[PDB]
Amino acid sequence: QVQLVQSGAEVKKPGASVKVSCKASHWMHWVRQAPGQGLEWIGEFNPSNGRTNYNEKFKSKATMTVDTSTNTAYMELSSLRSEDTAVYYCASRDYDYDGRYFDYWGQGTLVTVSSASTKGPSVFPLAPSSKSTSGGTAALGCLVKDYFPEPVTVSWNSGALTSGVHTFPAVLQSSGLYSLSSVVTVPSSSLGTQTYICNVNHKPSNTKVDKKVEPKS
Amino acid sequence: MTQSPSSLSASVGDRVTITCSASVTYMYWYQQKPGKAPKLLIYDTSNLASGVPSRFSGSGSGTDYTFTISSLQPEDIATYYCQQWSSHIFTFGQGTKVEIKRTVAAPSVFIFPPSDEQLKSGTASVVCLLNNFYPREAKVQWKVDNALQSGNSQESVTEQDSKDSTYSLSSTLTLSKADYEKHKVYACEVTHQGLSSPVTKSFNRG
Repeated sequence: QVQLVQSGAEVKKPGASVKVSCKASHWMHWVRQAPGQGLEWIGEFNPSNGRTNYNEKFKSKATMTVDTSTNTAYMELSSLRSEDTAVYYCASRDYDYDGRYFDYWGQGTLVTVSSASTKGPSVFPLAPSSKSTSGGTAALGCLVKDYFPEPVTVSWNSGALTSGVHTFPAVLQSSGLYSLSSVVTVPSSSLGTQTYICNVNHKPSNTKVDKKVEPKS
Repeated sequence: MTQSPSSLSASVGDRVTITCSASVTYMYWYQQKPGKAPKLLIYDTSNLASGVPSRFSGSGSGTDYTFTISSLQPEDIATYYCQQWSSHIFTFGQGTKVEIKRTVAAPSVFIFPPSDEQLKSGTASVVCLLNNFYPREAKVQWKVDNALQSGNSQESVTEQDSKDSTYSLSSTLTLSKADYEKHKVYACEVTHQGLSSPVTKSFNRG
């Protein structure tokens, strides 16, 4: 039961530095998934002693460090540019009881490189009505608007309501702020009794919004 | 390096094959389901990772490598990546999106009026939702007092859901309060293969 946990989303100015951490709750890897570029290998490190081997592209700008006594790995990227906007992952491999290899990855950290200002989300209810019912099932949700940067993460109620939830890919508004929607489909009869709340977490602005979604006629 | 195809559609139970061309020592294959982190399925070319079903396989030599799913299941909906290794040196393919082919399913079309809270803040968003359709292709048109709109509108679609092999789509139309109040009828009109005619979902007021 090994699990990798990463620090939160960051926005930095071009030419600035960012540090992503990776805690463990075989050599380990830093990988990124960037706009256009796809998956990109950054480098590897020995978790036991901190020896490093970088991808050439990254040797100048990236530095990988390990704190073996906390089991925390770090990756710092300097001289940030727009191409560095990406989800950064730490990952490792091991083998199971009978010798099969497997891997495990952190949840990823989105780093946005931008000079634009940070904007916390506007959260509005998509109210369930006769116009959002399809028989037996009603749809409801929340519209998240006017935020920057990504990501906003949406969970419902206590955060253990996940079945029937669709959280749509982020879009660009006319203003170039970001918008998304999360929509949950529920048994019609439950609207009576259950209270539905969208929890919208925007780590870049240190903002969470809890919005109740009431039915409308 | 190139990975092909870049997208493929197949029925449940179909055998499915992805290739990844070219001085490589080993090929690795990763699965990335919607939105999770990638997951290693095949390593050193041909070896299944811990807990990977027997329906997955990998093979290759020199420059040409293959990844096979011998009986495609809905849980296999994902983007798959090859990754070559030499030389202290790791590079990834471009990705192959894998979709299930199913029967045509018409969208349920829903509409959401602007919230009171938004209206009080000087803006008005209408949301149109198309739920659980296949295939992905649809036409969505916004109409205000019968006038086709462009662009105060956005749209996005889920990746294919593994539980019924369908997509969903959300579309937002956004006006000022002032503009919203000057007009009466708000409608999204939807065309899709599984619909018998265009469905208009609408509401009045403002």
